[PDB]
Amino acid sequence: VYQIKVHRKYTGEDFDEDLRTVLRRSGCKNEKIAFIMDESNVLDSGFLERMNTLLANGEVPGLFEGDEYATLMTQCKEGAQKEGLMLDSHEELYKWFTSQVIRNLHVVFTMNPSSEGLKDR
Amino acid sequence: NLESALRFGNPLLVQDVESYDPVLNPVLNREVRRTGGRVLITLGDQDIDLSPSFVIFLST
Amino acid sequence: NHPDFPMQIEQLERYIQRYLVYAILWSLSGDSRLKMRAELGEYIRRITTVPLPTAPNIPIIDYEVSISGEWSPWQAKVPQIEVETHKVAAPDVVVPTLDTVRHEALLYTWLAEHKPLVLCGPPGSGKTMTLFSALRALPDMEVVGLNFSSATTPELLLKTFDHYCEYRRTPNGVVLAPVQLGKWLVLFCDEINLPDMDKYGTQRVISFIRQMVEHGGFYRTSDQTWVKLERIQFVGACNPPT
Ligand SMILES: Nc1ncnc2c1ncn2[C@@H]1O[C@H](COP(=O)(O)OP(=O)(O)O)[C@@H](O)[C@H]1O
Repeated sequence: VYQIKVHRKYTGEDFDEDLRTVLRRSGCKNEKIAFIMDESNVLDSGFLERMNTLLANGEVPGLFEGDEYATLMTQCKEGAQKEGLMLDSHEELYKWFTSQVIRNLHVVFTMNPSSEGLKDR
Repeated sequence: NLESALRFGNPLLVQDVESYDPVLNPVLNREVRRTGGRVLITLGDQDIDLSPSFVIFLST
Repeated sequence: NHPDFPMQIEQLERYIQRYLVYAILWSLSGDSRLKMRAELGEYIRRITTVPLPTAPNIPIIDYEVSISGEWSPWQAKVPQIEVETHKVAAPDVVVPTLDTVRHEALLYTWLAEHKPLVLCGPPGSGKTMTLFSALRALPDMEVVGLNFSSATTPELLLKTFDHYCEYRRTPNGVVLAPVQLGKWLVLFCDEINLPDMDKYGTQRVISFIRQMVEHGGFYRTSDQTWVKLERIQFVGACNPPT
């Protein structure tokens, strides 16, 4: 189980780093994770746009770039070597990471029964 | 000030909470952990020991 | 396909007249519910003089125009295939039906000319998967799926272009073409209306799309030169704006 510890200074990049961490913990580790979310933990619509991309694609390309992307490639390469799959190019390992996430990551959303908030969401 | 109240167990009063800071969520939920003879609560990325004499009062 | 017997004049007249009636039917009322399509069919039946099917209640929208210039029902073209037991409710499998076959024909017609089209309909309703089935049916056109969000920006299309295509210099000028030769790339947008508009009622993504589709290319921001699109066409889908 994983909850994001949200405070008043919990800006966008903090959640971005947290989502990078959970994506590393799910696909690169083949470790099934339950992602606990509440709307109280939400402070802006950017959170939900990024979750929308994640849910509809199984991954968000925005998180991983530059040195972070290379570290992801190293981690997914070592994970694939551990499981028994040999891949070299970036795209195949990225698709394998996406499959690992879509099979392991589980995102849950908790909301109070607000019909107006429901249609806004 | 919240750290000082949690350390010394001193009562604390808040005059304005309309701009809520969710740091109090573990405190309000009383998410305490009993490790050894210590009572700890996580605040953000740092862990704090609780004193039973501590009490908080939020006001509007 | 008939070198020995090319069509004669009367067959051509029959075929083109029936196809024209079918064309008004599927173009003027192509973006409305079934009752209003039937209303247009009844109105054109009252107004036209072209020969029409004698179906007591079946609208001519259910009937195609054969290559022999005859009204043949779409039901005959619908096969009865049996999927494997392990492939039930699979994402890939599509079971043909009246709507599926009619939309397949429309997609074939509108992709032969590479005119972009938008699949507007309620969530689900077999929009995305019918489009994918039509695309995979044609071998030459590959598929790329871009999920447009409320913050969609043209740099996503630029990223897709530099990922799947390449810029080359030609006597006419610099040209954007897919890295795969002799292939027509399809940029599917699952939610083309989802991107928000600016404070001035303009969505940058739709303007960029219309710019390239009507001008046959776009602008590369690095050196600010006209770029000619080759072997690139778009297909869209979206929920109703309401
Ligand atoms: N002709 C068909 N053959 C097989 N499945 C169909 C057909 N028409 C509709 N469906 C079902 O309806 C659903 C359509 O959802 P989908 O088209 O993916 O939604 P969207 O277009 O909003 O992405 C699919 O899950 C599919 O199983």
